Amino acid sequence: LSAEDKAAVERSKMIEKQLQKDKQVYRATHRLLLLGADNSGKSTIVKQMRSGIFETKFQVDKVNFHMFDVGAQRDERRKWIQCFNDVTAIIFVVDSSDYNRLQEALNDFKSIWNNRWLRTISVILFLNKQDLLAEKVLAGKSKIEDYFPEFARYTTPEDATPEPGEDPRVTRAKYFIRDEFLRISTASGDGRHYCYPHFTCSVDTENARRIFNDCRDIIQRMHLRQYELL
Amino acid sequence: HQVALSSISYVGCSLSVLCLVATLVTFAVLSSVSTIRNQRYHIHANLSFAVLVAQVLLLISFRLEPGTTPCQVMAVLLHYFFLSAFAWMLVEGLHLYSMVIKVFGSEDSKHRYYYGMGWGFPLLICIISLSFAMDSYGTSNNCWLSLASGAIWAFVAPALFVIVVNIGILIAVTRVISQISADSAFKLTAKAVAVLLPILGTSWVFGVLAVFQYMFATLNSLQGLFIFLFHCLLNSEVRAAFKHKTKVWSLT
Amino acid sequence: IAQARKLVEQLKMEANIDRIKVSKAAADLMAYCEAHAKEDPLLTPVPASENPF
Amino acid sequence: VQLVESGGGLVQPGGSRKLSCSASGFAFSSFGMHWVRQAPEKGLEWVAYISSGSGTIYYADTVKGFTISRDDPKNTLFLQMTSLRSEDTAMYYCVRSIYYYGSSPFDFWGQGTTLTVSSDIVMTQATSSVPVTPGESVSISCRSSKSLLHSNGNTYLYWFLQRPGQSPQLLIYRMSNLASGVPDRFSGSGSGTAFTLTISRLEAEDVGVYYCMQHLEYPLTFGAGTKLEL
Amino acid sequence: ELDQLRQEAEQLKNQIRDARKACADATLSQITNNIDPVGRIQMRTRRTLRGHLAKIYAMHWGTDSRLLVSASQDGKLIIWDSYTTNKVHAIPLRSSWVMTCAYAPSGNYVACGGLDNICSIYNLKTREGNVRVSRELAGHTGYLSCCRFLDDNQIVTSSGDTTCALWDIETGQQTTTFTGHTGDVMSLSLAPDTRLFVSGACDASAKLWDVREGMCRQTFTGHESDINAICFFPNGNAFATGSDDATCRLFDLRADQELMTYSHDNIICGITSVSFSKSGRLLLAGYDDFNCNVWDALKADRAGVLAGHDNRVSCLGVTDDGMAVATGSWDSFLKIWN
Ligand SMILES: CC1=CC(=O)C[C@@H]2CC[C@H]3[C@@H]4CC[C@H](O)[C@@]4(C)CC[C@@H]3[C@@]12C
Repeated sequence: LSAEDKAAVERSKMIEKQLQKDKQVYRATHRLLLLGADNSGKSTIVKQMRSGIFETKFQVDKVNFHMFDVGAQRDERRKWIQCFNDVTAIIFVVDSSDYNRLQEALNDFKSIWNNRWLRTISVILFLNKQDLLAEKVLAGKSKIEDYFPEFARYTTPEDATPEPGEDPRVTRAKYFIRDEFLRISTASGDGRHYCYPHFTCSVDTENARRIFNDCRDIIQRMHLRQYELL
Repeated sequence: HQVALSSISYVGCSLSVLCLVATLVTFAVLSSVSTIRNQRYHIHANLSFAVLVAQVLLLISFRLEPGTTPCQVMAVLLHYFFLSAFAWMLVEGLHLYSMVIKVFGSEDSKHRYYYGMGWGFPLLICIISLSFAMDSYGTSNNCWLSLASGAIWAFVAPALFVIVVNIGILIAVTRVISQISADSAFKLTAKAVAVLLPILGTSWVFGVLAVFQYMFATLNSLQGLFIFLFHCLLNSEVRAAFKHKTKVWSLT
Repeated sequence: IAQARKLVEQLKMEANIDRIKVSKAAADLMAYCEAHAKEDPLLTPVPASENPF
Repeated sequence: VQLVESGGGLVQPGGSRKLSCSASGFAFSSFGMHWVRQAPEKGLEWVAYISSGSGTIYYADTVKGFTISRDDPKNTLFLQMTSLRSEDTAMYYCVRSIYYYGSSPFDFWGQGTTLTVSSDIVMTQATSSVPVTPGESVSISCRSSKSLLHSNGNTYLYWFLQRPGQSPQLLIYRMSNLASGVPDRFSGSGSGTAFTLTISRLEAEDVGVYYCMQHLEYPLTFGAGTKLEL
Repeated sequence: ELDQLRQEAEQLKNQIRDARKACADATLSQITNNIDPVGRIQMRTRRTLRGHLAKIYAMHWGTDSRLLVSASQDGKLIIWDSYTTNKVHAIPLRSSWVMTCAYAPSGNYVACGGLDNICSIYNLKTREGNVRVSRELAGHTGYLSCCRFLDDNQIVTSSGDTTCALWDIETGQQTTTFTGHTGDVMSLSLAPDTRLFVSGACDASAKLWDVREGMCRQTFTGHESDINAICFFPNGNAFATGSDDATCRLFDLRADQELMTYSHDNIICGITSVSFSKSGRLLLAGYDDFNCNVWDALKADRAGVLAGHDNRVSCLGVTDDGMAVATGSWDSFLKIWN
C-alpha cells in the first residue's frame, strides 16, 4: 500500500474505535417507545420526570432509559413502527377518566399487540387517571355500564389490592379496564411478549421505577428464552 | 463389581466425543449468523472443547500403559482439562447469574474474565500443584491424579467450590423460573433443571458423594450428549440458524 | 369541496397525454438492453483484470 | 482556520529548545500534522508527521532522535529539539494534512517561526530562473527518480507555491487536482517519472518559488525550488 | 354538487383506464420470448462492510462508483470506501431514527432524514475539516422517507405527510411542494436528466412529478399493497416499483402501463429495495426473507439469488458504472456483490 492508503486505514481504525465506544453506550441504554393518545397524559408523564420525535433520557438505578414520544406525525402508524422492532418496551398510556374514548383506546392495543415487527416487544400499560377515575366514580355522573355494557357481570378478582384501602366500587372500576386490556393482550402471541399493567397518576412519582421493574422483567424473560428455559 | 462401571463409562465417554465434535462443528458452521455471536456461545464452545479434550484424554488413559514417560504428561494434561472444564462451568454459571438475576449490564462485552477464569486460573492451579509436588501425578496402577494424597485437593477444592456456586445460582435461577411460572409449574422447572444440568455441572455432586457410582458414571459420561442435545439440537436459536444457513447454501 | 375540484383537475391533466402503443417502447427496452450489454459487468462477468472488487 | 506557531529565536549549540504550534478553527483532533523546514535562501524539506490521534510518527534521516508530540485538548503540536546542529537553522512551518479518499493533504499552512542556530526518491527541478512577463504562460518541470504511480493508479506529486515573505500555499495535489481556493489558471500534467505544471495568463500574483513533493514513501522529498523572477 | 364532481372524477378515471387498455397491443413477454436467456447469474460477496451499531435503513452510491453512504438507526451516517472497505467519514446525527440518506452528485454534501421531520444537509468539504450540519430543512409535518440531490443547492424529499418537497438549500425554504398523495410516500427516484422524478406511496400508487415548477404528470397503479421502493430505468422511460405484496412491477413512462410483474409463488414476503443494472437487463430487489433476487428484466423470470444476509434486506444500489451491487440489511451489514 501507499502512505495515503495506510493513513486512510488508520483513520478507519480510529472511526471504528469511536464506534466501539458508542456501541458500549448504545447497548446499555434501553429504548422505550411512548405511544399514547391525545387525551392520555403522556405529555404530563414526560414532563414530571423531565417538530418530530421527542427524546427524554432518564436513569433510575444507574441504568439509562431513552423514551421517544412520537409527535408531529400523521394519523397512520403502520409504517414507522417497523423502526421500533428492537426497542425494549412500548409504553402505552391510557386515560381512564374518559370512558367514551376507551373503546378507541381499546382498538389500538390490538393494533400494537397483533402487528408484526413487534412480536418480541412487550407493552407497559399506564392507566393514568386514577385520581380522576375515583373522582368520577364517587359521583353518579360517571356510569361504566352506560358507556360499556356487561360491566355488572364482573367482580373484582381475588388478586386485587386497594392501595390506601381505596374505596369499593372504585377498585372494581379500575380492574374492569385492567381486565379488558389484559384480555386483549392475552389471547394472542403467547410466549413471545407480555403486557405489564400499572395504575398511575400524571403527577405520581415512581413511574420511572415501574418502567425500570417492567424492563427488568422483560429482559429477564428474553434472556431466559435465549436459553432453552422458557 | 468394577465390570460394568468400566463399560458404561467407556460407551458414554465415546459417544461424548462424537457429540462434542458435532457441537463444535455446528457452532463453527453457524458462526456467521448474528444470533450465535455472543459471550454465551463463546462459553458453550470453549466448555465443549474442554470436555472433549478431557474425555478423549480419559479414553486414552484407560488403555495407556502406566510408567513415567507418557503417564506424567498425560496426568498433567488431564488436570488442566478437567479443571478448565470446571472453570468453564463456573463461567457459564456466572454468566447465567449476570443474565437472569442481574438482568442489566449484561450485553456489555466481558471477554477478559471469562477467558481468564477458564483457560486461565486452571493453568495457574496446575502450575502451583506441579511446583508443590510432581511425583503425585504419576501415582500407581491406573494413571490419574493422586487419589491417595493431598494432591487431589488441587482438583477437588476448585471443583467442589464451583459445584457449590453452580448449585446456589441454579437455585436462584429455579426460583425465578418458579415465580415466572406462578403467573405447568412442575413442567417448566423440570425442563429448566434438565437444560442446566450439562453446563452447570450439578450432576457431579455424586462424585463428592461417591448404586450412586452407577448414577455418577451414567450422568457424567453423557455430559457431552446432554450438551449437544440441550444446546445444539433443542436450542431454538441454533435450530433457526441451521435452517437459515441451509437455505442460504441451497440457494447459493 | 376544494379537494374534489383539485382531483378533477388532476385527472383531467393526466387524461390528455399522448400514449404510444405498448408494442413500441417494449422493443425499445430490448434495443437498449441489446446495446450496452457489453458495458454491463454484472450481466457478463468481467474477468479479474477489470474488477476493483 | 488559523495555524499559528511560536517557540523560536536564537538557540545556542547546546541543543535545547521546545517549539509549539497552536491551531484555531480546526478539527485538530481529526487531522494529521506535519513539520516542514526551509533553510534560509534554500529549498524546503520535510521534518515530521503525526497522524490522527497518534501512533504513526515519522522523522527524517537528519532529525531522528527532534521528537514530536500532540496535545489534542489544547490544540497544540509540540516539537522537542534535542540537538542544535548548525544545519538546523531553518524556518519551521506547520502543515495541516488529512488522509482519506479524495482528501487534499497539505491544505493549509501556518506561518513559519525562524530559529537561527549559530529510499529517498529524488525530485529534480533543474530550472530555477525562468524569466516571464505578465500575461504570458509558464511551464515548470519536476522529475522523479522512481515512479510516482502506485498500482492503484494514484500519482503522488504535489505542487506548492511560496510567494516572497509568505508561507507556502497548496497549488496541486496528486499531480492533477487543483487545491481549494486557487485560480483555475494552474494545471498539472504528467505520465510518471516526469511531470509539469502549467500556468496560463500569469496575473502578477503567481510570482514566487514553486516546489514539488513526493508522497509515496513517508520520507518525503522536496524539489529544488523554481523561482519565477518576473 | 359533490355527487356531480364525483361522477366527473369517475368518468375521467374510466376514460384513462379505457385509453390505457386501447393502447395495450402487446405485452413484454410476447416481445421477449425469442431473446436468449441471461443465464444463471452467480455473484458473490466480495466486500462485506461492518461497523454499524443497529439496523441499516438506507444507503446511496456516490457518483464515482467508489464512495458509499449508509444510514443506521443508531443515529449514524457512515461514508465508506467500497474498494478498500475503509470508513471515510462517520457523522453523528441529532436524531436517531434515520430512514433515508443521499449522496450529492458532486460529492460535497450528504442528505439525511427520518422521524425527526427535518432534512439535514451535511457539508463534507469544510475548511474546518469536520463534517458539519450545513442546513436543516423544516416544513415537513411527518417523517422523511427519501431524499435525493439534483445539484449542490437543490434537494428533493418525500415525507410521511403525504407530500414531496423541492428545497433550495441556501434559503432553506420549499421552492416547490408536490401534493396529490393520499398516503405516506416512501421512496422516490430521480430521472437521469434531472427534470422529472417518480414517487411511490402507501396508497398503492406511484406518481410522476416535474421538478421544474410542475405537478403530477402521470399516476401508476396496480400494486396490491404499499410501495416501499422505486428506481428509474437507465433510459428514464420506465421504472420499477417494489411493494410489500411480493411484487416488483415495471411501468413505462410513455404508455402509462404495467409492462411486467416479477413475482413467484414461493415468495410471500415484502420487497424493501429495488434497483436496475446499467444495461437494464437485470432488476435487483431485496426482500424481507433476508434475500436479494436478480431478475431478467425482459423475460420475467428469476435469474439469480444473493442469499448472504441474516436479517431483512433494507436498501439496494448499483454503481453508476454497473461494477457492483451493494445491499444493506438489518444485521448492520452492507455487502458488495459482483
Ligand atoms: C480424581 C481425579 C483427579 C484428577 O486430577 C484427574 C482424574 C481423571 C480421571 C477421573 C476419573 C475418570 C473417571 C472417574 O470416575 C474419575 C472422575 C475419578 C476422578 C478422576 C480425576 C478427575
